[PDB]
Amino acid sequence: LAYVCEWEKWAKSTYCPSLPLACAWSCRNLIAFTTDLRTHMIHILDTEHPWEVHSVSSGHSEAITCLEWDQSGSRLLSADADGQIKCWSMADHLANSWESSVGSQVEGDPIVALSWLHNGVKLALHVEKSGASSFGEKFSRVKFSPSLTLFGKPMEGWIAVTVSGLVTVSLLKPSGQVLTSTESLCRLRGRVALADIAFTGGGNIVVAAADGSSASPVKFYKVCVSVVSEKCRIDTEILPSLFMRCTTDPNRKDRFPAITHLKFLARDMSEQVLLCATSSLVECWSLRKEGLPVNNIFQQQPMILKWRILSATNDLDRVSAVALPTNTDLKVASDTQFYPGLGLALAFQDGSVHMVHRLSLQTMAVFYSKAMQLSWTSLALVGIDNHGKLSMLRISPSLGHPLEPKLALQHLLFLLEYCMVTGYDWWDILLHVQPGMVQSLVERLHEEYTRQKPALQQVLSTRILAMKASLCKLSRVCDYHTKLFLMAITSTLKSLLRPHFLNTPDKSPGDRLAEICAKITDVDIDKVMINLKTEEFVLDMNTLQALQQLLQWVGDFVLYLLVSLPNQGSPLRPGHSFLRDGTSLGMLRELMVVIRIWGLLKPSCLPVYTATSDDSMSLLFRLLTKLWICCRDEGAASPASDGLVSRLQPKQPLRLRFGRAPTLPSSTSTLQLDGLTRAPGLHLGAYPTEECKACTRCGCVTMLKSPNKTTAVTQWEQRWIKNCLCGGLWRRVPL
Amino acid sequence: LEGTMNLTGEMQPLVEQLMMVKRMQHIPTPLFVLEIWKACFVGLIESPEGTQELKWTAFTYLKIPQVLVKLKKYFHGEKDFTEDVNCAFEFLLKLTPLLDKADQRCNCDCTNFLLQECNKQGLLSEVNFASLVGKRTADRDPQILRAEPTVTNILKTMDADHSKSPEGLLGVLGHMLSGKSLDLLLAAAAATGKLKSFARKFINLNEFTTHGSGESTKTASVRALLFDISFLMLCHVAQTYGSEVILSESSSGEEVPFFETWMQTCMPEEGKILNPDHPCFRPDSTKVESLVALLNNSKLVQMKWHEACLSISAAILEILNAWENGVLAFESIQKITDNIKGKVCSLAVCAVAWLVAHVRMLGLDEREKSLQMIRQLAGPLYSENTLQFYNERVVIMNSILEHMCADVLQQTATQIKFPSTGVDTMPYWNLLPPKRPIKEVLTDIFAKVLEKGWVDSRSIHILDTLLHMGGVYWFCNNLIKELLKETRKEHTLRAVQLLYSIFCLDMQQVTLVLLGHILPGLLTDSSKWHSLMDPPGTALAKLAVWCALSSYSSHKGQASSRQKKRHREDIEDYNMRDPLNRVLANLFLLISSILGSRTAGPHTQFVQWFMEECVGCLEQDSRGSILQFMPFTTVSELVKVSPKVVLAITDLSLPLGRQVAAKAIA
Amino acid sequence: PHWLLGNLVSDFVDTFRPTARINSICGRCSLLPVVNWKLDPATLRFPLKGLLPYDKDLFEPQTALLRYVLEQPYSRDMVCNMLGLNKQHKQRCPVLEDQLVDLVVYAMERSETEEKFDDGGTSQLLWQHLSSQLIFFVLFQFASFPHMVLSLHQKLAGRGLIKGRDHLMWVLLQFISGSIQKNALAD
Amino acid sequence: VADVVFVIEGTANLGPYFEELRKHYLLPAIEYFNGGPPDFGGDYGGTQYSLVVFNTVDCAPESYVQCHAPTSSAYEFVTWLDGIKFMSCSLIAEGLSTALQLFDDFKKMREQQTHRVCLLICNSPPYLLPAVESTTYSGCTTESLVQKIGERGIHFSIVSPRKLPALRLLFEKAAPPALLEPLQQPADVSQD
Repeated sequence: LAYVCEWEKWAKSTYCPSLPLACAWSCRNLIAFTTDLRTHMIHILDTEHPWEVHSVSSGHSEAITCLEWDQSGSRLLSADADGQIKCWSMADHLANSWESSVGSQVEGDPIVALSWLHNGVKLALHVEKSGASSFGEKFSRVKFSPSLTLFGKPMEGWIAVTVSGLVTVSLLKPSGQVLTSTESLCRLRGRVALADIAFTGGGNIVVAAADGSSASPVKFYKVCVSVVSEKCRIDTEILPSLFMRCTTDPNRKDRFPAITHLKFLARDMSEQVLLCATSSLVECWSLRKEGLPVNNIFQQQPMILKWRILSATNDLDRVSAVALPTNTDLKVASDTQFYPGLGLALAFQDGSVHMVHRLSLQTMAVFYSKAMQLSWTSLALVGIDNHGKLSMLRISPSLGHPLEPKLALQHLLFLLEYCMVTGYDWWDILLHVQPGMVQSLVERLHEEYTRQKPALQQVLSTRILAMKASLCKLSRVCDYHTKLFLMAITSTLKSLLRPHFLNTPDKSPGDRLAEICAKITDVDIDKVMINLKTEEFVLDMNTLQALQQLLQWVGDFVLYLLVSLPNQGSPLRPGHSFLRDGTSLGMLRELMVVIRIWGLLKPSCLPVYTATSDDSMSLLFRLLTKLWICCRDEGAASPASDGLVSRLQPKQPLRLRFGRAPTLPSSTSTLQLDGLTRAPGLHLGAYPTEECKACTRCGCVTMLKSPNKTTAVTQWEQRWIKNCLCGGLWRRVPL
Repeated sequence: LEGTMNLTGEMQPLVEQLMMVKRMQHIPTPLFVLEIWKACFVGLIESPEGTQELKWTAFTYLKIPQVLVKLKKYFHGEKDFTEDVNCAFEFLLKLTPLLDKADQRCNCDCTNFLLQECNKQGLLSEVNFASLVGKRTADRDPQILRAEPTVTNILKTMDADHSKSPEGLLGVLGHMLSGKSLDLLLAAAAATGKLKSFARKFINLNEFTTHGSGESTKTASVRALLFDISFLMLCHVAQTYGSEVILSESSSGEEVPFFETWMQTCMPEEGKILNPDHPCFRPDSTKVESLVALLNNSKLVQMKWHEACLSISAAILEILNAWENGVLAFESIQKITDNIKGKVCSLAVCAVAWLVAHVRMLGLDEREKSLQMIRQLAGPLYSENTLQFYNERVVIMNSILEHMCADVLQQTATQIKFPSTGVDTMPYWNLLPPKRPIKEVLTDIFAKVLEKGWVDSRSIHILDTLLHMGGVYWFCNNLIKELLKETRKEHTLRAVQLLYSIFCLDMQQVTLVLLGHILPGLLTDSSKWHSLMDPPGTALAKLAVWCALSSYSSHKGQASSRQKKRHREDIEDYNMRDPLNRVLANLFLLISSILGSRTAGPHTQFVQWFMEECVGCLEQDSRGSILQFMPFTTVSELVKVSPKVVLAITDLSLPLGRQVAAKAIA
Repeated sequence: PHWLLGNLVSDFVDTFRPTARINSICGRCSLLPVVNWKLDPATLRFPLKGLLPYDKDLFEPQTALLRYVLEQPYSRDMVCNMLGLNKQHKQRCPVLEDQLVDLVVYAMERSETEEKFDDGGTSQLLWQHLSSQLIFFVLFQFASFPHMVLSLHQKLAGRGLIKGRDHLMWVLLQFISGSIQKNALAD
Repeated sequence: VADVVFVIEGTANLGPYFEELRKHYLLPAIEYFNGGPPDFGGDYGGTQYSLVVFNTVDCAPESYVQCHAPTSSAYEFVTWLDGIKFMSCSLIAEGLSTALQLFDDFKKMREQQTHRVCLLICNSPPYLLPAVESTTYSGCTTESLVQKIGERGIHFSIVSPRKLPALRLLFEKAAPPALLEPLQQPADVSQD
């Protein structure tokens, strides 16, 4: 439907029969792509406008299964258990850079990649209704036991089950890449064609699928990983066995299961699917507790487990990956909200795929037109489903058959608050309705955000700014989009320049005096500095670290903001930017005070931008304060200021960077991309005339160099190496 | 392989395979006969330990009807088995210590061999060849009821007069002479002419023993003992072979025998999770009440035997009342003596059914094992005067029959209660290490068979177990990986010579998979080219063409445990439309494309060796449809790259042959 | 061999294999009874004929013979005369270190079987001397200490040395209590 | 008996200033609780010590805790001390909750009293409004501080950089004698 890519110059190699394909990702960067193009490489792309793909060469053969653990970059690398997990973390996620953490198994066939790490989240959304949400009742947190937590922290591995035999996999590696692996074969023998139903409430792992449905005994290997001082003591507790219902039905006999997933709800959910020759029955088997009904013997121990049917279907079925990589439980009364709660997509090779809601398996919409795993909660498929070497396909991420605007806004803000709390990246941009649902949505969202923070605003501003910018970006509102990024950059600059203070003793937090300076005079900052403080504002004699290169940004931004005031008649609401809030203006004035102190201490101040200011900083500060006085606390704004800003010295430059991000406007119909050949529809140096460095780009706008060729400004580097303003997916781009 | 894995199927499948391997190899009749005799004599010596030798001897004396049919059909008018058989015997009688060890194993096989030699005189003229046997016996200068080869030879005629008396009050001595002595029925079955014939009438006896109603207590005991012995022998023959008797009972037509215990009770397959509800029919109507009354009475007067299938309902209502209700605690142990004792043999059915039930349920308390051990226990030494005439023999048969099943189960739990109490246990089992990777064929098995070049009859079971425990794809892939590390001509030759044999019993499926997967992957990749430049490449091509020509034959080749696990579906992801038919066309197309010039060093040499190996007599490849088939266009292309062109010269005698004729003229 | 030369060189070496066969003795099980030439390999390979002999029984390292020699007492001069000569300046830690490590591992494994019912039998009476003679031969063992670390690397798997660790500590004492003042503490 | 537990928090706030404090405070880390940094093993002798490391909340979608130091054998400690990576509310409360849990497990396991100490080294002067929201414990900064001061008599030393923010004046709230105030510029002391 949308974002349908294609391969440029690779084929299936007709004489070669076939190959298995499987890719799955919970977090962003949703590409694994084990494909049979003409032991093949692994493909990775971060679906936030990634189209150009980086396929790093695999190390093993046939690459059967993959399922990423969590947010942090980590691959799976199965099919004969060689060349396993690697974090990438080198310059960008453009270079995978396989590492040394691989397990070993002689001609094994591992078909699992697991070891859930931290506690699950519980989404009490049916009873939330966003009214008394306060981010507490809307997104709760259930208590979950972590697997073999020493002392504190749950060190995790990739406990898996080979298909060669049925033994185990091992080798959790905490803090030293120490292997410590083992093997114990689940009562000495067994063939398996299984998936793995990972974790129960406590610390345990269950899994079973062995031969075929015609005679299908499945022995639930209940292992425990409370290890040893370095000797994994995994056990082989055997739970009851279950069969496929297709047997006891005397109508047919062919079931022959191939896929048989059972999701992470390892207390009620077993979804073994029969892969019979034209049709393929699918059944979901419960894990219900029961007691044996001892009776009928004569007139005159509840602990026992059983598996009972829940529902079934009679049709074809080929490919299905997962239900929803979270949801709610019983007693949900939300009927109008058909949002992706308890649903599971599954593919057919004969025609189109089907969507199905779990726990009844009855039916959902069909959405006409290999590996189909949901991108997130929002219903976003992936289209490897084979008619050739076809690329991704997607569908409507909002599952609404009847149209309701207010409920749609509610679901969208729910998903946004979810991606905010959990920290995941958001791809609900494909879900939001036409711009009629754009501005009011983010307005109500940020209102509820600032309302019931109560102090979470201080820790969530850096994310809410980027979220708002990304929401208003989708139309027209691009001005409001650039304003948010320009506010975020200056806010993080202000919050990073203060703790840089290696100051002298003070009464209470000498860094706070720069903020308390609000009650000061308007003009002649030279008086304001003597008023507040002048001694404890010199931290390093090597001020030549950020004053000439980094502090030029604010020195030009103040001027660009002053020049943009008398040009409101421009064909744009703010022109370039408006910034009539006042708080940002106050932070700007504080930055001006501290930079004036810096320039007084050392001669490497911000430039006059040409020359000949008779004290350019003095005039700039006078104008800032004249604009700031009638902005502070609920007052009208601009007189003489409009005439003063009209006067331009022999100093004023223009043409500022203003880092913006291209969008992906696949509006409502279709798209046709390619593996390459992109389809047309930051100031710390970082930009010579022609690119001649690393140029490690980012997700939206950054495009910063990797080494930066500096001495003591590594604070920004360490701040930016990790995740970023919803652009933590740093990317390497050649010259 | 044909001896260990199977015993039936003697129309001419082994004959066809022997002929096929005879064409594409050194084919002297003396060497061929020495080879078959050496494979016949290397068995029965190192392979069997207990009751397996009684089957090895039946195989050695079934081998000679096979070679007789071969002489009658294969050879005709060219050394008609008068001279070559003698030359091979002299070629065999030279190796004396082998025959010495063979006689030493049976401890009486010298005279037994003397009789087996004159027994082979059905195909060898008694003019002077018997004098060669006399000279060989003279070479045995050194030199006890009877030797078991002689016993089998004598009892081979007992199959023709098995019962031959369909009348009431049958001779109980007919069963006494069989249940007490050795199991000559197994030898008669391995003779390929009794198994289907015996099992049919033997099960018809049980199906006919409905007896209506009987008013005589002695006659009731007679019927009970007869049905018990018959069912025990039938279930023992099943646990011995299985598919043979089951297919003989259900070859054609529709009947109603007691398929309950021969289809869903016990087998080398679980059939247990789906068992209890629909298959294990437990009707409480008019069946649970009588069963409970008989269990509580603690009475075969009223003759009515249909509760054997309904015993599972009684076992259901008993185990829960004994270990979950609480009202019955040890009364179950008392009622167990009412049935596990004489005048009954239905304990095997319930024991198997509830081993199946335990392998499906959790059984963490293991309360079912405490009852199973008491049931299988030989404690009751016929306290009740239950006239059966086989209080010890039938009990030993029942114990060793129950021990044949419930083997994998007792491994998933505490140690076995040792119910059999026999001379020797089952010789054939997994014998797989508890915690060891499956890639042990290259480590121990194959690296040994490459030197130990007689297939190691004990290791062939390990090969079959590994095959159906892993997967044919990785199986063949790892085998080829092990083969492509030889760097010696004779090594590779022996390797492929034994690989073609080890691929048997899975000819079609393994051949298709191996060829159409590896050979493209071997000829399409870049690292795969690096591995085929070796002389092993020629041996691999020879092995490929051998498997292709063998699988082209529409033989049955139904293996014992593979006829069921091969029930899958695949369109193969591309004369008529067939998997092997399509796989061969794909391979020919890849061959023609491998003549795709401008870059190749190995995989031109590989295809050149492959075509040269395909140049051979008795060839049925090069499908050759009159319309558009590429094989002859590919032949012309290869000729561009003299008798090789004459190979596919005149196949259909069509104008297609004119093309290759013209290209050969050039 | 090279791709240009196919079955030619292979068949040539095949037809010449019987010539090298005519120079073989037997499977070479064990020929070293005495403790006062035959079976003196230089480094894992004794033979001299430059032809193409049979399978690696002539190419593989003679490990069974070396083990059977080292297990017997007073075999130090025999192992010396087999390959060693003035090991003070000629033996730069050859594979005999790995052979000795394998011997010690096998000794620990044999002692793991209750050590002849808790040192009641004579298996420990042979263990003590088989290790004492090795320590006697141990003049350059901790030289290239990785030889010593290989013992721990191999004993890490299996972990069956819970009972035999005492004897390993015993032999470590028997070496160090005499080699403490000579070797530095770091090694 | 030298039962210490480090708490590193200035990994993301001030990267380069870590070496400036290490070159001066490495002696109390090892040279006080031992003879010096060597090449030795570790056991239940009680000399073992731990080190928990944390980062800011922006660079943390899923990864918060990395408390990885069961024993450290008195030498592997400084070995991985320079090996950790270097990347405003820095979540100091949830970072100290895990140290409190580690000390509780020590007291539960060290039965047969080793004058415990801990260094809540934080480069920035951060503050975590949410209590934990990531562990079994749920207590604000004040509650966690009074719990670590009252329950454990550990010397709650705060080795901050040469700065002197308002964090010290509030984090010196240890009511029992624990020496929470000192920011030692002069020669190293035993534990204060």
